[PDB]
Amino acid sequence: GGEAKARLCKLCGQKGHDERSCKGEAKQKQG
Ligand SMILES: [Zn+2]
Repeated sequence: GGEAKARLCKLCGQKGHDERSCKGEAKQKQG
């Protein structure tokens, strides 16, 4: 069941949530 317009997570690749809501804030630093 599901009456909502939303595609699978682009970072998790699962059904239920999305990348926009997924925590996509990683530390991008050289070291
Ligand atoms: Zn995700």
